[PDB]
Amino acid sequence: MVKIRLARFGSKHNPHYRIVVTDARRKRDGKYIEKIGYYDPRKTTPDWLKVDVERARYWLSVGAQPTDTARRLLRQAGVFRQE
Amino acid sequence: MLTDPIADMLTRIRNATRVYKESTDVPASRFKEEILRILAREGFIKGYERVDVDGKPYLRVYLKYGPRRQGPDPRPEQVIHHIRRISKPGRRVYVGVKEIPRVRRGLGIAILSTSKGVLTDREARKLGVGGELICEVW
Amino acid sequence: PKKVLTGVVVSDKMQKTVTVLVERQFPHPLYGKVIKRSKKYLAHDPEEKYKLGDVVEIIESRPISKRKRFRVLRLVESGRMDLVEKYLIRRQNYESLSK
Amino acid sequence: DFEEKMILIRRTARMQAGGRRFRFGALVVVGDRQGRVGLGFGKAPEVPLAVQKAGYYARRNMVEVPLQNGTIPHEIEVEFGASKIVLKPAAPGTGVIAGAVPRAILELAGVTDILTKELGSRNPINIAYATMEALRQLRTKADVERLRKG
Amino acid sequence: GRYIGPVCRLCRREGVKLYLKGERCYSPKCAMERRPYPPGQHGQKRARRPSDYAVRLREKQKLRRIYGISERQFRNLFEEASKKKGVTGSVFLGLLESRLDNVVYRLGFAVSRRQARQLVRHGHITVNGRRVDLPSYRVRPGDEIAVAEKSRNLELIRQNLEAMKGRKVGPWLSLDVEGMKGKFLRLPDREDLALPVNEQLVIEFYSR
Amino acid sequence: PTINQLVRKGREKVRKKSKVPALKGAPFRRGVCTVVRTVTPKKPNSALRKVAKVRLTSGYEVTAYIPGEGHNLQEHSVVLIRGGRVKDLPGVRYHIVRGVYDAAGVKDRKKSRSKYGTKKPKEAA
RNA sequence: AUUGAAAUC
RNA sequence: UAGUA
RNA sequence: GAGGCAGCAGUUAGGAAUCUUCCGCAAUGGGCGCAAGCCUGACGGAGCGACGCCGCUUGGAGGAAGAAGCCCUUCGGGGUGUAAACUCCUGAACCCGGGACGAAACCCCCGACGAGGGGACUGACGGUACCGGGGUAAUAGCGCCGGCCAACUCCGUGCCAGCAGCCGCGGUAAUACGGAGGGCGCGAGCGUUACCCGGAUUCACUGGGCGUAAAGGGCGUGUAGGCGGCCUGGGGCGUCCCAUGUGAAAGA
Repeated sequence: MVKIRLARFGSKHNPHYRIVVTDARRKRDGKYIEKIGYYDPRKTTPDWLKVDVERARYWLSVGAQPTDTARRLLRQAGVFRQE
Repeated sequence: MLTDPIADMLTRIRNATRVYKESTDVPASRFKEEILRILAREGFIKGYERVDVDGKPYLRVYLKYGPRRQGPDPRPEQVIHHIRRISKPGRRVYVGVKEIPRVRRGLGIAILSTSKGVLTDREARKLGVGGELICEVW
Repeated sequence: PKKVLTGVVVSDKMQKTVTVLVERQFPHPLYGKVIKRSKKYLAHDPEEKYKLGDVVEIIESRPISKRKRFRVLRLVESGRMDLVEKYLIRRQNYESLSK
Repeated sequence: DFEEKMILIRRTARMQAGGRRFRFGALVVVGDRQGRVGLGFGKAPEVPLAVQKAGYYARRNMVEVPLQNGTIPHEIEVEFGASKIVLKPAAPGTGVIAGAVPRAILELAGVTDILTKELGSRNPINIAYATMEALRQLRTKADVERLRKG
Repeated sequence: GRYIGPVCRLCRREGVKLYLKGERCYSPKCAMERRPYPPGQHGQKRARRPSDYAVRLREKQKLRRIYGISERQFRNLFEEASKKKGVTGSVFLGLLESRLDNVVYRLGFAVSRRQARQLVRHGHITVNGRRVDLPSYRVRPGDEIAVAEKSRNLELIRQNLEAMKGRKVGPWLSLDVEGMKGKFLRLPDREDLALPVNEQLVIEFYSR
Repeated sequence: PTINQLVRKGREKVRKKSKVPALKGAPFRRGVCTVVRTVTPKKPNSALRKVAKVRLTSGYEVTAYIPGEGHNLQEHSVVLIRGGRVKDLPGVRYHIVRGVYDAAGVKDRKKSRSKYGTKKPKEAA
């Protein structure tokens, strides 16, 4: 089971995540299959969220449960918003 | 027998010029001819021409110097100051077009043999092809 | 692509198998000179169809033995028992080489 | 005008019965910082005159330095006995990067951007001459052009 | 930190008048008016032919000791230059000139870099309104270097602006005197400064 | 050598070796004295130069020099070795660190103080 | 003591 | 015989 | 019979030498669960150690033809030195007030358990960061000064005591030892020792050599191996060119 999820970059008290797909069994900040966005929980840039939303839809299509909070973000950039 | 006909040629030339001979022979090969025309075209030799000496083909190379110079030692400046074989039969040398060297901020030249034929470095850069880095002159 | 090599058969003194000598050449990594180098391969011959001296193509293949990993594709030219001769000499060279 | 930096002084020595006898040696450059330098070697009983002599001899010995913008035309290497020197052209911002000896020649010649290497026997005198003979051997697009024309 | 201790003492030693006290190292004694020779017992003694090293060294000590700066800090900027596009020598000077603690000086809000520093450390200064307290802050073009409207009423700020009331300033610096603010127009060019120092030697000191 | 030669033979990394078997790299080693003597130096020098034999935790036993103007070292002293030769005492290739273990710092020592292991006096304070 | 010593009284 | 030009 | 920290801590031993038996699942991530949740020394944090990098502090402006003290001195003088003392100014530390982002999901309701919309809970770090008010002149050391290499005088000492990276200093005038004054260089560091690259074109591919400096085999024969004259044609293995795929992330 492959997962859309968050990997942690940045520094101490400087969290910066990378929206990644990866086999569930890999380490959090381990190797990943593809980067498909990023996310700054502190919203310090005017651009603190981004998602290749075609790709997001691809990985879902081949089946890849997102972390509950990684799907929250995918929602925010309308990965699931249709019509 | 002779191990490097080309290297021998560059030398014959090198040797003749330092005693300021007006001319040298070098036994003849078409590949030798092709190098000669570069020297010729690029202004290092007055020119070559074919002759048959003692019954066999040579190329008579006509050398080219400077004006009689001023003070003690009036020997002319050489036009060919430095002719040097690069790709010897011992260690063959090949640049691709990216690695073709520019001899002496351009004031030099590097005869260089390609599938488009025997070329100067700028000629070959322009034609976009590398090959056997034959020698260099200046 | 299954790597396809071509060498010389230098032994068929095995059942359904030929030793093939593949020679390779290249710019020496540090010293420039083009050096030659070579490797014998054990190649699979189900019809004992090839013999001493045939120059043969040779293909990367499904394992047949511990060390049989290639099958004999086509034959390029018969004869060439000169190349065979050269391998055989290097061998008995080693004889006059011990203590 | 002519600037003059002294590179080396040394105290040599001969032998006469009962005691040593000294002399002195003077390595001095002179330059206008506009493509004209000279080098001289002065020898004399006392330093001052050795220096002063060096000066005299240096002006008597000057050179063409084709100065394609603070650097030199192309890359010469020159061997003087066991001393080699390599000169390499550099873009501005670099500097005269060399040893005390090649530097103070190159500088007083009106060079500002140059790359060098003392190779082999680094004896200053021999190094010094080499460097001059390197300068003295520099050519330019013009001269080469004149040469090969005919 | 910084330097600490005797300043218009290096006024001397370098042999060229340094302004490190501002007002006095400027007025009939930076001691260069009295004893323009190096300090200590062997001061007014005969110099010797200084070495090609000694020479490059002092020139660096000269340039650095001007701007009041750490060797470790100085040297980072230098290397930080060089690899950066263009003529190393100047650019370095540029970057040195772009230090707040110095702009503040250059822009008249203080009489010395030393005093100018303290104003930065005590937040008396702002860049684009936000209060800055780093003497190292690299001022880029367009930035406005304000006085803290909170600090305006200091006897030191008043008195030191009333002096620049008439005074003209840097061909790369603007200055509104009454609203106590100035501008960083552009990096200076070597010629813009009359720095009593040969930057080419400073390049050489860090080459050997 | 010809290129073929270099191709057959290559070159060879000279890699000359340690001046200090204080073993395992080891920037320092601990040791116990065995013998504290005095040694006549050599070449063109003369003086009664102090030096100890040391039994090493590296399994070794080496003579090490005792710097400083006077010392507190006798037979079973236990000490730290730092390396650095003497030169005038042939065969002495290590120094003793003063101010570590039973080797005291040097008394009344005001100048090069961190070497010789002598703490800052408060006499001018 | 001699020459700074070693030797030597 | 030692250091010492 | 029981056991197996090279999980986190910690103990002990070896060693020149390496941390807290800490807080929290709040975040990210993993397991199980329809869910609520339960588990997680992965983790997220605090602790210790100048071990490293970066920022910052020990003040700022005035202030004598120049206090004293100490150091020289040819006995007039020179130096430490605007340094201090002293006058103004700012106000690291410290006190009070306020006070985070990091956390919106899973979940509930509406809609259809979808899309979309609405609501609720939750912070270890932490009363820390940051903001506002008050406010004290408030830490400096270490190495070096014969040449290389930047910085010199005076005592003490007399091949002694000692120094020394190499060259070398010391035998009664020592810029080299020990000390003081001064000076140079760095600065919360400065030195030392160990190790790696450098310089070293001193294993030389780029880039070295062998008459006397180290270096031609005592001489041949010829094995493998290296190397190969002039002309033409075929093949395209070396070589060269174009396109394309690969060259994960981090790093530069």
